[PDB]
Formats: sequence, C-alpha cells, structure tokens
Amino acid sequence: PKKVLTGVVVSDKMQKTVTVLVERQFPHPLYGKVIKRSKKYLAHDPEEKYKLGDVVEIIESRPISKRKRFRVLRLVESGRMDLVEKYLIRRQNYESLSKR
Amino acid sequence: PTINQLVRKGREKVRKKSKVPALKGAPFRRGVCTVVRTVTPKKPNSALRKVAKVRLTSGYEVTAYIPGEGHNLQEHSVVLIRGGRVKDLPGVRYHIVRGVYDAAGVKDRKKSRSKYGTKKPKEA
Amino acid sequence: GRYIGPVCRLCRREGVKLYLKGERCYSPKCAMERRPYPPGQHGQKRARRPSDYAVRLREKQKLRRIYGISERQFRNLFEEASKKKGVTGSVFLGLLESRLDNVVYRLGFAVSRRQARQLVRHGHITVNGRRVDLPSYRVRPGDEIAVAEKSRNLELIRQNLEAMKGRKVGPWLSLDVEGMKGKFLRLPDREDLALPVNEQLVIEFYSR
Amino acid sequence: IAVREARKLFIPVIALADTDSDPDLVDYIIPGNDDAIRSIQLILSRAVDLIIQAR
Amino acid sequence: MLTDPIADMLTRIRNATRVYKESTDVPASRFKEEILRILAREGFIKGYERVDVDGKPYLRVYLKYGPRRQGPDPRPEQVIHHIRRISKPGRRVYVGVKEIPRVRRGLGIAILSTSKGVLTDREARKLGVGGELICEVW
Amino acid sequence: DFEEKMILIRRTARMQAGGRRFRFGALVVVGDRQGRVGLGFGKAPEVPLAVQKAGYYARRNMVEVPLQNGTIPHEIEVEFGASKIVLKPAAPGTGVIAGAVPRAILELAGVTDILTKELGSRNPINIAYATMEALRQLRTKADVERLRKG
RNA sequence: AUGCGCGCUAGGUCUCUGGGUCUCCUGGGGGCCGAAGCUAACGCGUUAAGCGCGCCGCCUGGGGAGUACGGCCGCAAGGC
RNA sequence: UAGCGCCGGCCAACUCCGUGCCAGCAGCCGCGGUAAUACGGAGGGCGCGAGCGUUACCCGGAUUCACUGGGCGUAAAGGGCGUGUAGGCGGCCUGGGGCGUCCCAUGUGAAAGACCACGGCUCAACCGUGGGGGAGCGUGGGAUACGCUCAGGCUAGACG
Ligand SMILES: [Zn+2]
Repeated sequence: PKKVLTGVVVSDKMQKTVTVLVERQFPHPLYGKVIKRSKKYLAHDPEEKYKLGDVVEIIESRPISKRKRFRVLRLVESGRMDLVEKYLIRRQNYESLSKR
Repeated sequence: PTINQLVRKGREKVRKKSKVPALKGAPFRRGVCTVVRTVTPKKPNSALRKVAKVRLTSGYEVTAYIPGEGHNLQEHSVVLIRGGRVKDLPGVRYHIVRGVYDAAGVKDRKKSRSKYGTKKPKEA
Repeated sequence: GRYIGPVCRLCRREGVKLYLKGERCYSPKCAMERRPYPPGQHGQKRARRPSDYAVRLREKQKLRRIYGISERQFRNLFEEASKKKGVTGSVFLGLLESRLDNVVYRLGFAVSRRQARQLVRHGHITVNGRRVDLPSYRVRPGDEIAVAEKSRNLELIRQNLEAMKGRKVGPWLSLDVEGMKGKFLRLPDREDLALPVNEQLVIEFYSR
Repeated sequence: IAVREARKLFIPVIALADTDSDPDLVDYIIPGNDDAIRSIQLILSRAVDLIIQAR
Repeated sequence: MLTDPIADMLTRIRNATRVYKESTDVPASRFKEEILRILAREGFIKGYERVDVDGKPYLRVYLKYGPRRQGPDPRPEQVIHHIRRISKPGRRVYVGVKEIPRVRRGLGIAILSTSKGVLTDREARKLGVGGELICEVW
Repeated sequence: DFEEKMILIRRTARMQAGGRRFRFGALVVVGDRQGRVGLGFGKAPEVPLAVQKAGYYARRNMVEVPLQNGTIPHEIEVEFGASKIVLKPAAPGTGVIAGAVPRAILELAGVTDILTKELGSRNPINIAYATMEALRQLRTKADVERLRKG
C-alpha cells in the first residue's frame, strides 16, 4: 500500500506545489525517550486549492519533478496558522547562530 | 545528566593511543642500525644499557634496546625491531629480536633460549 | 599426547591415593603408605597456608590426573557439561565416566586406566560387535562392550578377568565374565562414585 | 549511659520519664515526674510494696 | 512547579514511613486512588480514606509497621522497605507481556497501567497484557 | 563447633617521639556452614593476640542466614560507606562466584550457589561489613507474608 | 568555592519586618544548636549537602597548558 | 620422537654456586652497592604438551562515557548575574478520536551460521535431516488506564 502522511502546509510560493511539514514520534534507540522530529515534502496540487496552515494528507505517487514524489490526497483542517508561525520562527532564529 | 541532555549530546567514546607508533600496526619492523651506543638509567637504577639507533622500513628513526649478555651489532647491521618499552631509559620503547637478521643469539644461555634466540645445545 | 612418566609422584603431590598403577598401589608399596610427603628437595618442609587459587587448581589437577586425559580435552568436556541441562558437576562426572577406556577399566578387563587405554588402542575391545579403537569413544547407556575374538587367548585378558570372579562391579554396569562381555546400563550418579574430589572447587576454578 | 548499656545487653528497662525523655528507649514507661520528691516517693513506694507482696 | 503527582505521592509515603508516622495526606485523584487500592490489597498500607481539607479533596493513608524490635535501635521494621518510580515524565517506560519484570523473586510487586486498568505484575501476566510501568514496591 | 577463616592481617604504625610503634589488626570470620556467621576485627600488639580477639568478637556477633537449596531467597544490593555489594540467587550447580572476602563469608554460612559483584571502593573491611549487612537484610516468603498479611 | 522551580521530613533559641481573638497565635526574611537521614571525613540538616520530579551548565589522571594554531571581539592590554 | 615457558607479590612452583649499583632482569610495584628464593648457571619444582612463549590488534576486567549503571561544598567538575527565543517538561473533573502504548491473527524476517533432537564418517572436528526461536517492518481486528489531541467545566499553581 502507498504511504500516507499528514501535515501542515508551510509554503505555497510555487506553482502547483505546496510544502508540507510532517511530524514523527519514536523512542530513542538507547535512552527510550520519545523523540519528535519533522520533515518537509513538496506535494503536487494542480488546482492551487491549498494555502498556508491547511493540515492536509499527502500520498506516495509517481515522480512529478526532482523533489516532488507526493500528491495531495484530501484536506483535513484549515486555518491552523500557529504551526506555520512556530516553523517560521524556528527557521528565522538561524540568523542569530552565525559566526562571521 | 538528564535524559534530554543525553539525547541532545550523548556520550563521548574513549579512543586508545598506540604505544608503538613506529611499527605502523605491524608485529615487527625491519631496520638498519646507525649508532650503537650505551646510555645511563633514569635515577634509582645504575648501569650502562646498550642501545641501537635504528632506521626502519617505515618513515621513522627510533631507538631500540639490545637485550642479553652481549651483542655483535655494528654500524650497518640489519636488525628486526619488536614492541616493548624499557622503563629506565627515557625514550626507548622498542626491543631487538636476538637471532634473526644480524643480531646473534647470546652465547651459552641455558634457561630462556626462545627469548634471546639460541639453538638447543648438543648433549652427548 | 598423554602424560607418560613417573606416577606415584602424582600420588604424593596430590596427597591422596590415586589408583594409577594397578596392583602395586594396593600392596604396602604405593609410596604413599611410605613417604606420604610431596616429591622434590623441599618435600618434607612445613607447608604454608594455600591460597584459594592453589586449592581450586589442586582439586582440578587431582580430578584430571585420576582419568589421565589432556587439559584441552578436560576443558572441552567441562564446557560441554556446563552447556547441558541439570547439575554441572553431576553431568561432568557422568561424561567423564562415558569414555571407552574408563568403561574398560570399570568392567575390570584392565588393572589401570593406563592399561585400558592400551587395550582399546591396540584393538582388543569391541562395541556392539564392531571394533572400536579410540579411548575417547563416548559409550551411550545400553551398549555392549566385549573383548575381540582374536584377543581372547591373551593371557593378560585371562588373568585380568579371572580376578573378576566373586567381585562386584559398579551398580550402573553389568558383567558376564563367562562371555567376556559387559553392558553399560546407565550414567553413574554422584553417590555411585567414590572419587575423592569435591567438584564445586573444579566449577569455581573454571568459572574464573 | 545505663539505658544504653541495658539496651545493648537486652535487659528490659523501666523508667519514670518526664517531658524531656525519649519514649522509644524505655520498654515500660511511667509518664510522670523526675523532680518533686513527692512523686518519686509515691511511685517507688508503690512499686516496692508491690514487689514485697508479690514475694 | 509540581511536575509529577505520582512520584510526589510515593515520596510522601516514603518520607512518612521513614519517621514512623501513622498517617499521611496527599492531594486526591482517581489515578492515585487506583495506586492506593493496589497497595491496599497487597497489605502494604493499612488503608486509604477520602477526606476533605479546606474543601480540597485529600486522600489520607494509614500506614503499617512491623512489631517493636528488641535491643539497640528498638524502632519497628518497615512493611514498605523500598518504593521507586520507573516511568517518569521525559522518559516513559512501556513493557510488553514478555518483558514484565520480576521483583525480588516474587516477594515484591510491580504496578502496571495496562489497557485493562491498573494491575500488578501477577495480574497482568495472568491477563496477558503489558503497558506503562508505574512503580515497584518491596 | 565453629570454623575460622582469616580474611587478613595488617600491620599499622603510629609515630612516637622519633620512632614507629606497631599494632596488628586481624579480620576473622566464624561459621558453622548451617546459616550462622560472625565477623570480628581484633587489634593487638602481636598477631596471635589479634587473631584470638577477632575470633572472640566474631563469636560474640552472629547473624542467621535463611538458606534454602543452599542459596539466597532473593537478590540484594547493600552499600556500606563507599563500597557496594550485589548478591543474586543461583540455581544448584553454579558454585560460589565471589571475591576472596565475600567467598569466605558466604561459604561459612553454607551458601553453595550464588552470584556476587563488588562495586565502588573495594577495601576488604568495608566489603566484609557490607556483606554481613546484606546477609542481615534477607527475608523469606514466610517472613514477608507474616508482615504484610499478619 | 553550593544552578533555578515545586512538594514532603522533629524541634529549641536569637533577631529584622507585617497581621490577629496580643501570656500567645499566624506570614516573610536573616543567624546559631540539633530528630530521621546523608557524607570518605570534615560537616549539612525546613535557608539541605535529606527524600523526590522537571530543565539547563559542567567533569573523565597530573604536567606540558589556558600554552600552540584557527575563528570571533578589543584602540591596546587582553577576553571568549 | 619430547619439547617450551615459568618458580619475589600479583600467580601454582626453592635451595646452592658465580657476580657485587657490575653484568644484567622488568608487565606494574621494583631487584643487583657481599651470606641475592627477583641477575647468570645447577639441582629440584610447577604449568602446558607437538606444541610452548613473545610482539601487534579487538572485547573483557573498566560501574574508567555510568540507558541497564557515575558524578560537581573542600578530590576534576554549578555558567559572574538577569531577561528570554527554539526545545524539553507540565494541576483537578467529564466526554469524543484511537496518534504513542498494549494484545490477537496473518505476511515477511532467504540459505548457511547460532539453539535443541536425531543421525553418517570406527570417535571428534566436519557434515546431513527435522523442529523451534528471533529484534524489526506491512495488513486486518480489538482495549482505552497512562502520555497526545479535540471539546466542556473547577480553583489548590500563576497573575490581577
Ligand atoms: Zn601410588
């Protein structure tokens, strides 16, 4: 069966393309603590019907481009902007971590 | 530390340091003597320890110890170098295998002949 | 390459009568009933309190010398016994007792294990009518051990098996002297043997 | 010191304790007074008389 | 801030028992009630009771001790020698049926929060379930 | 009636007016291989006197060990000072797996099958005390059920 | 030479500062002596170095050495 | 055919002769400057034995990177002190979802190796047959105590 993942949309700055942030939880191999991790997927939507903060489902698919191998299955929740804000601030904090 | 501090950073693994760098991960090396000399112990001991300054088939020139009652090592003798540090002399960390290339077995040994390589004496 | 050489010196060093010679070590000649002190120059000097390592080593050496097997074989047997079910001591002793030459000695064809080994090696002993000539052959409970037909007339065999008349063999064995044969009924138990060894020391030795 | 010794030697302890005493170390405690002659007199007299008539 | 209530309750019990107090008070909840119940049957504590302190619901635990001992240090023996918390916030311990621990060769108990309620190791093994490993007591 | 085992003797020194004065300390274990052991520490100007004193103290200070099948009812960890001892029951046919000091203590109590480990400091005196403490802290099923149930 | 927060575990005494039904009782600070306990010991002990939970920082034998090189900061000394 | 290493402690195994801070031994502690059980030889002894020792490298011992299983007042180790971002963690009561979690079934988890039981080489090593185990993933179904999420409340934390 084709893999199905669920995540928020964090970028719609491309044509017929969204960016989905998928969240994962798993015990640490050694310490047994429940670790939480994130990944970004470029999902295909030929109808431009998804925007920022839509918790959507993506499904495995035949390649569309270099980095796009997932399509958007359906919409789950809308207006969930807080997750996008959290992702943005985490990504923004990097300009503080520079050395030069 | 916290389990969080262990997840974030983990534990550093301890790596060993080779006590015999000149060998380059080999049981022995082959070298040529350049200086055959005698030196003095560190402090609580006193003697004249025989020492050979060998150049190896590696890129190393190192001092080695010549064990036994006597030797025959000249200035160009081909020798075999073995691991093992001498406690007294500060800097020598190799031995010479007696009775391989040019170093000969210590004459008239009777007890530990495998070390200080000497053939079994004829009894008749 | 078994141990070949002076024997009663082992009797002396161990300090207990190991019956490794046959008839002599029964007569007042075992060299233990006279001069029971250890061999060598410093035999009859006052002995220091032995360490734990000394105790364990000595017990193991005594047990190993009773059977006259190599250290390698002894260690292998111990590893095999340690890996099975039940008590390690009991199983180990049983496996030590399952050797062909040992069974030959027990049945009484030979006077000593050093003799049983020679009898087996020289093809004088058969198992289930098939000639077996290795001392380390492990006999299973319910095998018939007999003397080869070609080796019946040997005066050694006749003399040895004449002494078995009106003599009791181990309860885990049966003997038919007239037929010159025997049956290995079952594995011997801890109590069935009169070995002067406390195998707990052997176990403790090998654990380290 | 006496109490500690008796504890060490498994000897039962009877004591006329007061407010500043440890109830745990006494096997059989009489919670009363350690001062006031009158109290000591009463308690000891009763105990001794009981011993007397017990014999 | 109070981060772990269950660990707090266990610590309260331990601290009370170490000074031979007859009774302790703990803020009340269903989960703590379940823990106290499991402890109650096994005869560790004398028994728990629901009370109200300034309107706030509390659980009062009556503790149990051995007989008074003889000789030096006459303090009575403990019924709860040792009590720990296994699965803590920031490191949760979940065990299957196969991995359920045995405590003091069956002398002590371990409390599991299984899908079929809060049980002991013995009950869980009988029912053939696992779950969150709360604590071990002996 | 009892067997003695001598764990160690040590010669200690104190400094007088420009001189060394010596004393001897002996650590003696006393047992009957039936579940009764004592441990004694004796100091005297001379070794025999030290050994005698240690024997006396050992006989005066005994503990009962609840054996069954010649092993321990349950595992126990005991820390005395900076030294720690771990004891675990073993099935028959294991033998006594221990260092010199725990071995000597446990054999005289009649233990025939046990697994041990020493952790932290390994001073023989502290290890011996820890071992005795652990032996003093052993409970059986009957004792535990008597406490819990009544 | 004692990171921050929260909860529990005998007390006695001195002191600074609020409240009350003011002999006393109830809060918040600062000090000494000490239950249980902890510690290698000294000692700590409701102002924990006791029993627990959460998060951060740091240690891994001494000397060479806070030295060398690299990077960041500073006018420089120098700092990390 | 019987050799090889050891005999101060660790570590089983002790006397004499020779030398005299020399010659030398050494894995650590250390021996040798006149009666050396530590150097060289002899006699004895111990341990293995067609093998016995040494050098190199790995795991152990090392709880000496401590998840199981360590620590920071003085032994090495609390940041000079705040404010605070990401992260980690989080009171009481009720209901929904079943994400983590637990269970059942099933598909994998090749052979060889490992484990067990039988066998064939005169035994063994070696090999053959059979059975089971197995961390981890996929699919179907189930449970809801705990962690998560979504709703509805509460005042013991926090703030006015
Ligand atoms: Zn004999």
